[PDB]
Amino acid sequence: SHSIEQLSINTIRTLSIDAIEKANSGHPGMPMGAAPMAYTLWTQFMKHNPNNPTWFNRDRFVLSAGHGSMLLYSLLHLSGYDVTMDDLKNFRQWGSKTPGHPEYGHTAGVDATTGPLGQGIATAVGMAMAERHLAAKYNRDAYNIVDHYTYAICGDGDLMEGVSAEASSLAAHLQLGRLVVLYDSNDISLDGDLNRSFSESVEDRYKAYGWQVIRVEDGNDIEAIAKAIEEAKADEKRPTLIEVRTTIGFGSPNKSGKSASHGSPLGVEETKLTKEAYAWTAEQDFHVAEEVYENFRKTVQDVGETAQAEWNTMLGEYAQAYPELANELQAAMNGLLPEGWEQNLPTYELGSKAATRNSSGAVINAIAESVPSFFGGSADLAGSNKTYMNNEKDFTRDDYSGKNIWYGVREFAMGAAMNGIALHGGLKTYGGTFFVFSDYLRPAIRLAALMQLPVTYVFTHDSIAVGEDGPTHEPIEQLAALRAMPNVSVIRPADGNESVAAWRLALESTNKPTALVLTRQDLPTLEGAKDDTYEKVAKGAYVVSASKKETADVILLATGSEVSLAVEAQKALAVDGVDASVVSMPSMDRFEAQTAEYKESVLPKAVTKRFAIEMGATFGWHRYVGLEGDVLGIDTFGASAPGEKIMEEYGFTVENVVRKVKEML
Amino acid sequence: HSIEQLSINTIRTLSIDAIEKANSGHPGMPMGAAPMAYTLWTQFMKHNPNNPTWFNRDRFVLSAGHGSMLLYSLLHLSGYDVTMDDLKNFRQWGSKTPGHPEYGHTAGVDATTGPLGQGIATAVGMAMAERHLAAKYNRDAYNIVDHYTYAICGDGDLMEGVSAEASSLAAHLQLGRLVVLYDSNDISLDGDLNRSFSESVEDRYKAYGWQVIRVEDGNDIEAIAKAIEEAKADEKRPTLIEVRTTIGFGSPNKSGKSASHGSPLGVEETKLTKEAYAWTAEQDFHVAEEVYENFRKTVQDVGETAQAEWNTMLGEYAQAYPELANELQAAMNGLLPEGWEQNLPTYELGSKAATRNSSGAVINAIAESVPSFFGGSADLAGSNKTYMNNEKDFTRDDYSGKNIWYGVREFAMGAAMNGIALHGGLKTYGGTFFVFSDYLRPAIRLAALMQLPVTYVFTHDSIAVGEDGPTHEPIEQLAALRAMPNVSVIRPADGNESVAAWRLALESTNKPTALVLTRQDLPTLEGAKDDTYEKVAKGAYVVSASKKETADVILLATGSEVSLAVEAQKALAVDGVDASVVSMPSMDRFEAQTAEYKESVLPKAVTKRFAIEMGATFGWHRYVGLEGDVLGIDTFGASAPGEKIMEEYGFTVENVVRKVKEML
Ligand SMILES: Cc1ncc(C[n+]2csc(CCOP(=O)(O)OP(=O)(O)O)c2C)c(N)n1
Ligand SMILES: Cc1ncc(C[n+]2csc(CCOP(=O)(O)OP(=O)(O)O)c2C)c(N)n1
Ligand SMILES: [Mg+2]
Repeated sequence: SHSIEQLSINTIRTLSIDAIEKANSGHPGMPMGAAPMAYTLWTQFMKHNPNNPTWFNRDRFVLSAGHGSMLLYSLLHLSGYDVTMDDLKNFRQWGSKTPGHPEYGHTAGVDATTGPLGQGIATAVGMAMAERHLAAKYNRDAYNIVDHYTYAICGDGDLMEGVSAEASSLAAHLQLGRLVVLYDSNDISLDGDLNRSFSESVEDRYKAYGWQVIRVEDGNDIEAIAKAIEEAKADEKRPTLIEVRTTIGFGSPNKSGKSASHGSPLGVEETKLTKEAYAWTAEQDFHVAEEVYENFRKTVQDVGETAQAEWNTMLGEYAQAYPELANELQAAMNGLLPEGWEQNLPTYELGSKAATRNSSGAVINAIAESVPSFFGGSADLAGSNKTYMNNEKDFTRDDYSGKNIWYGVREFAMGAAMNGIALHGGLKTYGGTFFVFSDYLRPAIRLAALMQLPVTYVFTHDSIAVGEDGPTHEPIEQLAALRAMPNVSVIRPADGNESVAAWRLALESTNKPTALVLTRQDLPTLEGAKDDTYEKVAKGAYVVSASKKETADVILLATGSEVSLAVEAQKALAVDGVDASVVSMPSMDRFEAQTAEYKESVLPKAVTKRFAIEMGATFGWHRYVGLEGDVLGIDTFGASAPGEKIMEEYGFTVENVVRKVKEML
Repeated sequence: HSIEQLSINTIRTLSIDAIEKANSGHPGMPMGAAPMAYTLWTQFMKHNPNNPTWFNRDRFVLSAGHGSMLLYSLLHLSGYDVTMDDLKNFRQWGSKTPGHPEYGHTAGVDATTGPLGQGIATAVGMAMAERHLAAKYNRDAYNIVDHYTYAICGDGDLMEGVSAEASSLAAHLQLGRLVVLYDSNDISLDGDLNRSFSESVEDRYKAYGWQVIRVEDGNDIEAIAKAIEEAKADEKRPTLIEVRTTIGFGSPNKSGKSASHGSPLGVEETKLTKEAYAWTAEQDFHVAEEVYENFRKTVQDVGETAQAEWNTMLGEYAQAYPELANELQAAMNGLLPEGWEQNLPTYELGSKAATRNSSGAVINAIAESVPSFFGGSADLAGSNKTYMNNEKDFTRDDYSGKNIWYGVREFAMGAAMNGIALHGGLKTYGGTFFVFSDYLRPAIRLAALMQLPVTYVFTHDSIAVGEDGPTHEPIEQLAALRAMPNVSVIRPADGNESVAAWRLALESTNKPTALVLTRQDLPTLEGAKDDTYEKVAKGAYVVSASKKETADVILLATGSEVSLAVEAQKALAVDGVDASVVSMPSMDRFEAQTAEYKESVLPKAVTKRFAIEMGATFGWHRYVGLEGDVLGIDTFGASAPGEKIMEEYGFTVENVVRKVKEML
């Protein structure tokens, strides 16, 4: 065809190919197969403004098949987003705006970081949830202030991953009809023909969840794809999967339809044969005709600027009609917590006892009253995790204004949805499960950390104290596994007051996820934690119980439920003439950020007798106790028995702490 | 009423009484599932309570692990080594009846469960092993390996992504000997299933390619028996039998409510329930002799007979195929063939190899010399170098193939590997990029807990991966596994270390081994060349000695950073600093050595210690102490040629030297 549409589509293909050739690295097959569908979505259906890529009401887009990144970068560049030709010529290079997989925060117009398969779809589900929640909270009368779609492109690999199955079940249950996923269905995986590992009916599975499924038989037919997208948008009650049958590496005589086109450059000669197949006559690489830029200018820039202008005008009128509502929305879009929200938070008195899951619950209910942007839930453990907002309604297909989310037994989808909710903007979000099952959502926590998303995890039942449910349900290594990960704050509060401070720090976060590690069992309120708690916990470690002498005989370090044990041990040590300091370390990461002077004041370099106590793996503790110190931890799995019995047998008693401290002196 | 109904109500009352006594546990599912489970156990399953490890028994996985009293009741009543006193010690310290089923702890328990989703996926792995072994060993009418794999699961299992992955895989492989009974009761832990779950499970399973059979009344054992018969008759598709039950059936006030899921019924409710069953036994934990006799006839005698017939056939088979039979006997016992290691490669000085490639060379050497080897990759065979080039693919058309194509299903691969190892007869491995070890982490955890000697081939271990960028570059993955109890983590420094590491992985009997391997070529190290197996077996060793008996500094490194450390040693010597270099391929193996050995490697008198590893610094202070330092990476990576990232992140001789001098 000689149409401008076909030329634009082939420009996307050749730009992707040429950038991959020049990098000598990347994935050309999918941009070649998927260019027509993506072009159709991008220029004929999506509402977006290249000049304002963070427009709050733009249609969102997730490239779940992140390896196809050049498809996205081509579209951004061609459309007038701030991705330049020189940027494309630096694909996969040090410090470029065009990294091998899409990275939120590094490239204008990229809505989510993808690459790990499956998560893109689950993240988009979260964005769609956020859109409906915000629309229900803020829209009034004729002011459809929040009103947009959520689009994704995925491939076969995405649909094999369990996290996409979870997310797709959840999305159908919530009737998220503004979620539309285009599935690049090309019968090919990295290792070879898809039929060597996969033969299910994706269409029937999705209908079984409750999705609308539309098939496009010829992926090069943009009229068919446009009809499908129009059909998807007219269905209001079901999320839609459009299965678009394409040829991977379309155009390549020798690589099309083969896994060879998936994951490395076509090569010099194959590239020429491919351009020949496209009737692409340009002799120079990275060629774009001005009329292609003009095509995108009319269909994307002009349309998106008009849409944004009309939205801005409406927002002005909305703000006149509903000043307080509009003001709350502006604050939420900007991630601002209401002045004084924290004055609402609880305080635990001396001589009181409370599990930190319960103080966490009390805090969640205090936040729900004072922070209108709060939105979250649990993976089918609301009662156990204590995450429920008792004065709020449930988020359901029938009431999107409800704040309580029922994720079901879907930890990984929850973790990814939370990222989508945070990416959308407007909401402060959290999700709960047992700490032991944090492992189920680990890859999504890793994406939150990389994307710098201030989500909050409520991880309860943090130790062998869990008791009867046994070793499959008792965390051991989970703390270390999170503490080692870049850009994740891990806070394990020692009592009710430390937990209030920990939640405060989680809610105030702007650039990193925060994992709150909480007990099933009641903890006593600590005298040393009671005053100035927020400032103490903010330091990460502090002296919870001072020694009598300026220079201690020994320093006891402990976290969470072990701080009370360490304090009891300090008392018993003092009877025997050993003068111990006790340090509560609710957060190693926050402590490490403190000044050398502060750290020296808590852990003086002159005191080398140091004993750490924590019901979790010993891994990582020698950073603080050193070669001459010691650690009472747990480096085996747990047991099935009443929790107090296990704790006793595993050595978490005053008598045992005292003995081990003396052996070390 | 019938002896069947009596036996069933006995299962129900024993479960309730044991949970009452423990004041802990989940009674609802035992109550609802007792009839279906009784039917399976006594009418279809072939098993010998007297010999619970019989190699050709039908395997059983209670995927809904919280219903554990259901299993303990059946085991006890059937004559397995689970006593009445054991039942009376449900959930107590040291008992044989822990809150969730624990393989290796309790006679007759085939798999540890509790983490939802994984039971089903583990069962898929057991089914794969059964067909692979059948294809390899059966000849003519000697069906030596010929049994079923059954599981019971609930709604929670079927919401988890891992069960979805595993079911897609099981249908693709046409595992018709896998039969899953789905206790479908409309309730999850937090209340009505319809608060979070409304999909058609039956239609989803049909879409995968499973046979699906509905039983409308979970109390109708004749209908349940018909469904299982129909399941067994269908040889090409795995079967899901959706059994519609009432959770906590029999309880006037808790039946059909989440209230019966996870707490004891309570004293008063237990009476009302027992009244509902027309159960008139005045004493707790009561079993009529006629119930024991029912199980003796339908389970013990049947299973004894089946095992004896199997023994007879095995003997006859061995006369016709002595080599095969000897091989099977050794494999069932986890024995590796005498001299199998003579076959392994050796890397000469002056040669270069990526450790993924040396791993692939070893994989192909093992395939030749160890007949029990069986494994694959999660759609990364080409990149992980896991493929056995002289072997066929494991498919629906040829179960004898050794190369498994797991597809993009890391978690199900991990759980399937556990099932393969549980079955017995096979040494198994699975590969993916190390960065995606995170996707199968909960299955690694169950391998460690169950003590299964599976092997993970984790390639592309660091920022050296390069252009694919930070989502594909491991940072914290080493620490995250090193911290886990009972997991061996080995990061070989060159081709020879990798050969030794594979040998240690294959020889394992009681813990999983993670092999951490490079995309990029590494040089062969002089100090690793001789006695490599014994050196790597120690976990850490001096790869390049200092000149003096007491070094000025110790450089510690692992994997790809050992060559850098040796280079740095050379540079330091020129400036009058005498360094010792220690290669630490495995922290866990070093930790297991004597204090005497450790002192020989990291003498306490040398406190100037500097560790180098392209990963998180977390954990290194165990070795470098408060006075030492570490050059690691505590941020995410970047998209660029791998050598550029390595330079920018400070992994150069010049920077190592600079920093070492700084702490002197
Ligand atoms: C969780 C995860 N596992 C494995 C991979 C490696 N990987 C990237 S693409 C792919 C298979 C190709 O998927 P598909 O989208 O079907 O390929 P296409 O036809 O789109 O090129 C694999 C195994 C990954 N990126 N993420
Ligand atoms: C991975 C994981 N997440 C969460 C849990 C906690 N949990 C156990 S059962 C359950 C609800 C599942 O209900 P189902 O298995 O259908 O119970 P039934 O009605 O069969 O008793 C939850 C959230 C778990 N065991 N594993
Ligand atoms: Mg594909």
